[PDB]
Amino acid sequence: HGLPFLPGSSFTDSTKTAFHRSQTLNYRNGYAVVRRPTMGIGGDRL
Amino acid sequence: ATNYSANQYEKAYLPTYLQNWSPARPTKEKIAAHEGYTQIIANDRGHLLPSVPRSKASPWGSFMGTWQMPLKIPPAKVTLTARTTTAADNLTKWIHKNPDLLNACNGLRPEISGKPFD
Amino acid sequence: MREIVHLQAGQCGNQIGAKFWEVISDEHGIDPTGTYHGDSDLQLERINVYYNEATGGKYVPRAVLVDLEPGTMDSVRSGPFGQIFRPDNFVFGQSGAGNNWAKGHYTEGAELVDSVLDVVRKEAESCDCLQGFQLTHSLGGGTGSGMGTLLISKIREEYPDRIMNTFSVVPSPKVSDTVVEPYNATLSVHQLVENTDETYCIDNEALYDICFRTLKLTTPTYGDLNHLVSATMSGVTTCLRFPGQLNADLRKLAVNMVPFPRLHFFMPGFAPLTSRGSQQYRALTVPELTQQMFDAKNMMAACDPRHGRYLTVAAVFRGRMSMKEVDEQMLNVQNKNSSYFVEWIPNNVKTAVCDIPPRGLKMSATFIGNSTAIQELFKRISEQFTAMFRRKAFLHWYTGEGMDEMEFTEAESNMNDLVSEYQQYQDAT
Amino acid sequence: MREIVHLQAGQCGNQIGAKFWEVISDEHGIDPTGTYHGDSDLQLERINVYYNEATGGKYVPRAVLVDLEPGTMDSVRSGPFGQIFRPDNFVFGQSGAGNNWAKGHYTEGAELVDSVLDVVRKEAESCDCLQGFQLTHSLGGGTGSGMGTLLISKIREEYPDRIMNTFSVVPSPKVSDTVVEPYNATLSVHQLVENTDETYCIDNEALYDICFRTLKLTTPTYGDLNHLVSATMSGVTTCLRFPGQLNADLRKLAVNMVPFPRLHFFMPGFAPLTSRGSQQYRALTVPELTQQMFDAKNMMAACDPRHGRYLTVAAVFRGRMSMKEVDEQMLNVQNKNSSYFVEWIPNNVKTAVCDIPPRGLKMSATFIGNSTAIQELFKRISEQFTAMFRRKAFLHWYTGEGMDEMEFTEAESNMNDLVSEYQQYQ
Amino acid sequence: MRECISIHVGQAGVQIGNACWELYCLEHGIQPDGQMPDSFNTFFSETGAGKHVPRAVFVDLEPTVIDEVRTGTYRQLFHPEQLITGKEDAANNYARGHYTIGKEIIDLVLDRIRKLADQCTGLQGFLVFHSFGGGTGSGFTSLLMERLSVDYGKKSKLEFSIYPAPQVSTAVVEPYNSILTTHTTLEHSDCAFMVDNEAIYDICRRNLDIERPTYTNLNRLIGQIVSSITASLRFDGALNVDLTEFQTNLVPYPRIHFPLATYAPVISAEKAYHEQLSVAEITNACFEPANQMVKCDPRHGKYMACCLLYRGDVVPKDVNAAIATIKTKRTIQFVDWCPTGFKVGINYQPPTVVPGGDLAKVQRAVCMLSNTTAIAEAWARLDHKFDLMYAKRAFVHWYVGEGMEEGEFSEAREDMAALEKDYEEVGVDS
Amino acid sequence: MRECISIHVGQAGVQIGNACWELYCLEHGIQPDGQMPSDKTIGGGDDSFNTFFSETGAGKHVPRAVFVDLEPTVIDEVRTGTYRQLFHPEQLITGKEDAANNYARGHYTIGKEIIDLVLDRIRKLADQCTGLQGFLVFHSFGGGTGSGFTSLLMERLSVDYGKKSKLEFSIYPAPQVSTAVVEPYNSILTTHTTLEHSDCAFMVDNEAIYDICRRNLDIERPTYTNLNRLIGQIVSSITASLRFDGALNVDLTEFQTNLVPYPRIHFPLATYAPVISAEKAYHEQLSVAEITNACFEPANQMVKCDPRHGKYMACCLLYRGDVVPKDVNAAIATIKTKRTIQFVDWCPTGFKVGINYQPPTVVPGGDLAKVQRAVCMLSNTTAIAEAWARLDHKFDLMYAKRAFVHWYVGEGMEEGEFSEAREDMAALEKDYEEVGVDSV
Amino acid sequence: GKERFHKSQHWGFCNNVRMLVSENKPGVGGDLLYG
Repeated sequence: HGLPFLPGSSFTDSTKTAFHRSQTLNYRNGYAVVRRPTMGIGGDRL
Repeated sequence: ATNYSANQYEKAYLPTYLQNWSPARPTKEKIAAHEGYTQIIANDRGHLLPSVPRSKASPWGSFMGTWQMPLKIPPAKVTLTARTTTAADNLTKWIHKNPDLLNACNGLRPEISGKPFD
Repeated sequence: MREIVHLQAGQCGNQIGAKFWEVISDEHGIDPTGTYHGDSDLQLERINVYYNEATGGKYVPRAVLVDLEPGTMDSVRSGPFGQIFRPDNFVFGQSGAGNNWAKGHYTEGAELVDSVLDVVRKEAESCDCLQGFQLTHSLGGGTGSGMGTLLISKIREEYPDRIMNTFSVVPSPKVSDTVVEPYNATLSVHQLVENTDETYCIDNEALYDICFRTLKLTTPTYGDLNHLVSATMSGVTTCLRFPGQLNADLRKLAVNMVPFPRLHFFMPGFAPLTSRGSQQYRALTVPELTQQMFDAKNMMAACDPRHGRYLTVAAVFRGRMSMKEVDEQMLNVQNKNSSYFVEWIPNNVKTAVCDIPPRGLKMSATFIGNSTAIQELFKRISEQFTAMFRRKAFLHWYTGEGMDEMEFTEAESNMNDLVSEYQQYQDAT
Repeated sequence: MREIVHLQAGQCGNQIGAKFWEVISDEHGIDPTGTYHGDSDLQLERINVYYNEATGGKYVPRAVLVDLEPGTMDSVRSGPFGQIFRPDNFVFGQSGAGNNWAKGHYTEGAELVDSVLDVVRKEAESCDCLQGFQLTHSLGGGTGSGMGTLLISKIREEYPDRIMNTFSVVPSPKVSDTVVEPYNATLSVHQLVENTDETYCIDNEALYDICFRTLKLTTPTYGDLNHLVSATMSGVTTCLRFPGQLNADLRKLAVNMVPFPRLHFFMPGFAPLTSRGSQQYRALTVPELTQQMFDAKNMMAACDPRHGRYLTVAAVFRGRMSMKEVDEQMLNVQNKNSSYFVEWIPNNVKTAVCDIPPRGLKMSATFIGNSTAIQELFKRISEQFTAMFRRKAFLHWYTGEGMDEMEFTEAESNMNDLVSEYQQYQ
Repeated sequence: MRECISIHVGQAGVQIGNACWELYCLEHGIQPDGQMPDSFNTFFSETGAGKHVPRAVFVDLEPTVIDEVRTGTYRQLFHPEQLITGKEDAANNYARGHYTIGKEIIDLVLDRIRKLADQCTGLQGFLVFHSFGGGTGSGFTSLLMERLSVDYGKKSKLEFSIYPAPQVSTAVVEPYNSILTTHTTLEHSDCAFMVDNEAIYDICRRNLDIERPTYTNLNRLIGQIVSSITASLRFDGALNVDLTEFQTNLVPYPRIHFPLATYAPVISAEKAYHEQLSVAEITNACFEPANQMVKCDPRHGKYMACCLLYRGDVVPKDVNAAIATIKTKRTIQFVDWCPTGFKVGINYQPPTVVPGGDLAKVQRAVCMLSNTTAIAEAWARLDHKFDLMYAKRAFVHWYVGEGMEEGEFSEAREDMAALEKDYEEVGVDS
Repeated sequence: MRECISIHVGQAGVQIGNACWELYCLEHGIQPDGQMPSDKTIGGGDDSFNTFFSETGAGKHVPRAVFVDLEPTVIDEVRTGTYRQLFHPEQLITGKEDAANNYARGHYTIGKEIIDLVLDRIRKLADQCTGLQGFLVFHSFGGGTGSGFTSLLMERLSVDYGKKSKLEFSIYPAPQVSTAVVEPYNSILTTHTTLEHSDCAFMVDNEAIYDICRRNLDIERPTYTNLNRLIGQIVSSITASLRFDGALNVDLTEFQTNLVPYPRIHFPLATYAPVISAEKAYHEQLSVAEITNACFEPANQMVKCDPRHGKYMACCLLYRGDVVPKDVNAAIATIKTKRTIQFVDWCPTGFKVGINYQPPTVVPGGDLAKVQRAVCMLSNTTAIAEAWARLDHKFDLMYAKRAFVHWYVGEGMEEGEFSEAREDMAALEKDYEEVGVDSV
Repeated sequence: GKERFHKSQHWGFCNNVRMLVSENKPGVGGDLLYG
């Protein structure tokens, strides 16, 4: 909280083991269906 | 039957878009118009009339089985570029001498694109 | 004072009618038993356009339900709003139609048309100044097409000055729900072209495509496709029911729409339809109704208007809006897109503005287009009809009830001449 | 009023174009959700250049994220700023390109060009006065270079007098991240010659030569190399968004750069980057932004201007500095070192002063320079095309889509002309 | 209202009507003593004593098949005159079953149908279950359909039949019967769905893992096709289909009324675990020749019409999308003169599992009734085996000597020799 | 999306398939009975498995594989093993009598008997994929059904499926050791008839993988279980840009366009660098440039031919773990400066890089170390022109006296196909020669 | 109903006239508003 999004002000979490993508884009019966992401990369709670 | 075209909505009914990863039946993009009264080409109980020109093809549809399929089936893709003329000629003759494979219902729809090096 | 009588035929007409009457009852605050439970006083002023008053403050609809067997009206009665329909307005027979236009028109439907005419004459001689009749039906079955066109002919021989208005579920191009559709479709189009004042064309592939790419329903049902049809059904008759700044009834829409008497088949669309969770990405203003009424992937008709030329266009608006914005956009689209608009008509769009938006929305709009790119429907039906008819494909079923052989001939010549009439007014200078 | 509609293509475009919306959003005070939480009124006064309005007081970018297989946009959606994009803007196919140009240009891209040009046509006509587009893409790939040239080709025929920029990532001189690079990059510079208004060249070793030599990053990811691309995508477009003692939009830098219309390949830079322990050692004045715009080792293009002649020069400044001191140094570097400046233009340098610095910084500075030392980027791709092409190397992967052999001949020869078109002025 | 009168003729008619009626009692609430512990009116009719009695007539010429019904579990359900028996059977003979023995019993079945037609208000039509191979299923049944036409008129006369199998058969003299009954019902019948016992043997062996099945494993599968034809007269649906809807959409010509039958999601309860059974998976498997119910292959002929009867938890777009994939394949090829092709019907009540049954408990189902030109081999192979024995006058003395002139062998072979040309020319182009 | 249909054929293909599919179950969350441990999220949490695993309604994942054989004794411990509940039973096709090291029995007589049964099963798995990248083929040239029926699998794939991408892994026969006697007749006749029908073809041979398990790992006496474990760590690294998050993505289409320049030349060779033992990773730092150099090392190669004898036509590097995109560059630039590697004249670009974030997986009770970075490589070399010369050597040897030719002539096959499929290969020996000449 | 869907015959003929012959009959198994 309170740091600007400049290169160098961003910390990488080295403890993260899960990198899977949630399927927000799918096809159902030939139509493209967009689902809102409930979960981030690795299952992180958005 | 004939496939047709939902004019706005042909993209959901594209054959690869319905999970059918093989060769498929093409569709009619443009519908031709006609007017008047249509002649009854066939008499009662489904006989074709005598003087109506019947097609040369078989009545039962040409499905090529396994023991009916030709030995040494030609490839589906054959681009002739970066080839010698005699080798490309042998490939085209291989494609040519099997007219029964290329004409079936479940037949091989090949590709001959390009010109070999002379 | 401007009553509208409803006629539902076939199982398609019965299910569409049940959903439509549920929509109107929601709009006017009539509960599933018949008593008014509304909020405003505008809901109760012109309720007589649809609802007859009984003793004790009950409002019974002005609808006639017709079928050739009661297997659908069991299902209509067992629904939520099955208790509001009068028991005597149900007409049924003992034997079905069997997807046969001849049994719908001559053999079975002739013994039932007298009872239906008795009921509709009793409802029509109770209106103070009746405006006309609606028929909702399907061009694939036997009760809907055959008996429905028999009713249309016998209504328009007796009440020949009122308005006749049909919502027709014409056949779909990809998948046909009956092998023997195009016989019935040809033999019904040949009757509609003489005996209706307006006919809106509805296709189920178009309804599926709207409920998948725009409303984004994962599993739509017929109970949603009927909601789309009913929501554009009760938007062309709002100015008879609610106030506004520029009213327009069905006569005024017909007058400003059809320039020649044989050319009265229309393509509908409905503006503020928007997705489930994409409500926070879209504003709700008049340009955002215009760019979605006129979008060619919004028509309920499966014919592209970019193949042809808009003869006329109508837009019916609901809500409190600005006349400068409304007229500005209906001029602006015409000037920006000028190969899909004919030139011998200099302005093509008729605009009406009503006051009360639908219960839940801020604005709404409905579009009714008359184009010379609706002839692809008739050319495709003509080609499938000649393909089966030249070989006597299913012809014994039709011939065995006294049908002639010249009737298919005269129907296909009539539809082909109508096709040539459209193409003449497309190619006119 | 002067709107810019953004485009991004491929796995290079969707990695450049994801950080660029994380550097503009914090520049204007926009949360991960999308709402405005700013501490001034200049952060909201001219925000319509990039951000569409949504409902409820919420702002959405005009990004058209394009790809040929959506794997590399699932990672973009799961980041810290993945919910700000409208999900209808995502364009994606089923099977990709395989780093093949023709499959991206003729075969698979052409089945996906009509769905893209619905999206841009829905946004280019929802602007009050559109100024021009952008494109972030890489020439080495298959869908960056492949259909990303079909996009510029099929929108120059629909909006033919607006602005079309490209931030290219043209290939590299030492290590090549695709074998079939010289077929793609020769066939795509040939498209960009007659189809762009501007185009900036970016090599990825020149980005490596900053973060090791200058920024002193021991482990620089492509996060900190996309962050250098997006810190000069905003310098060129600042005077639009923020007030100035002297202004310069995109057109004015285009007017004052190109003397002839075939010569529109530039080389960027960015001045006030500094090392780790040397921030407390730094002097903070104006002539130490002129040292690092113009220092011949920190261009983003891996082409030293010591071999060449500066045809024109740009300079964009961010801060509240003095108009005597800005103009003094442009007199200074032109009149010490005057063997690197052409002779038939007597003042090559265009200047511009925005007022609102990047957050945490007291000043900043951006550069664009048009050189005859950039034709050597086009010589090197030629001999690695025509070595590879005279023995017919990979050509069956390309001609097997139906191409011609003489189409390779002109894209060689059109690029041979611009090599000798630039080479008059040296 | 919307009633149906089943008629079961022969041992292959009675033993199918023990597995059809076990389902209908159980699909509604009816116990096997008639008591329910109002959709049953299409098949049941309430007495004033609370006791539901079915609308059916069982006919046989031999007492050893119906006396199992009169002693078994369902002995209180059936009215004692709804089960008719003779004393001597027809003994694989067309002549005995048509002229000498069948005539002493034809005038008593039409007494029973006349009472069961006087209680139905709106009667849809009759249903016939018989076997071509037997003596009473082929001789007496061709005497019912002649006398039904003049007495009832234009009422619908559907029929189900056990067509002879290509290799296996019970009897020797089965090709004399299978020709002599096709000739004499060809003008008197509306639609004839056909299964044969050999192709259902190859489904219970392959789809279910029942090696060595029995007729009771076959009578239960046929009862799940009859249940899905009349499924829209009883349970609420979204697209109804009557019994009148089938003749008009599958009989393009009055001499061509032989469709086939397919019921798609027949699986075992160890494979319903493993696979999803969506609408497209079961639509695609109706058109598959491994799952047909006659050993004739539709790929070697042209389709003429189709009729899809969906049932369960189905949605209109998954019906519309799955059909349009069938219309794109090059292996489903249609005839020149049929450009529309299909009929659809959607019901809501999912299929009912029988205790002791074989199929799994499933949630969607499709029954397809398709008319094909590929049946032309089925008459041309049977025409060989009539011709092969009759060319040197074999078994004929068992037919001449009982009330039958000898000239009915030459005319019933002349007449069906027009039917082979009749199938041939309707698939020929223009 | 991104689905891949694995086709395993032969006893070699089945026993490699048992190695790979144990790796894929552990790599995602799948148990040996199909289920995950319960997903404990809202709805479907992770859908990464869709390239290899489908999903039913109930929460059971069934692989997209077909296991083919002609002897019943190999699949009957797949059917009654630990993983007997994972596989849908109809995916595992057995014959009744095997091909018996005959190409001719496996091509014309027994292979044609069984071809149409398994091309009905690959339709059903290819109509479940919304986007199919391409098949995979796992065979060995030596056996009957690994050479004969496998070569006819590719031919009827080309008719039905067109230009769909049909990769294949293979076990090329070893130079010194050999299982069988009749392997040159098999191996020549199948490289002749898959030549215009196959898209790409990676090769390893078992003798080279013997040289790594004994030497680099500290496992004396490696059984085929230890060789099949390493093959699964190459197939996983080819397909981990399809399932896990990457910095640079590579599909299964970018290998044919980047290692196959010419139509007759589709033969790249696999290599996998940090295959190391748990006593000797306590001492070694495994950087990004420390494992790049060890794909070019002739000891750590995975075929028994030295790349130094030939010219590198292209490369394809697959980096997997905790790497930097800058130290990938910092090692490739070094490799080009050595004169002990030699790129072919007409390839001045060379390379194809791929960077993936998910580190390689530890199998419980396996061989390798828990390593944090790794490199896979598929490189195409002119140094394979010495491999057919040791196969023209052992075909013309037993063919000039016509040994074993009666076992193929009476087995449904004419005899002129012998004296043309070695003449067909005779052009390929000079065809590898002219791309070995510099453009003077 | 939601498991059973029986349709009870409400309309019909008696004394050769059209009538609502039920007048005390269920819906789809459950009662109407007449209970």
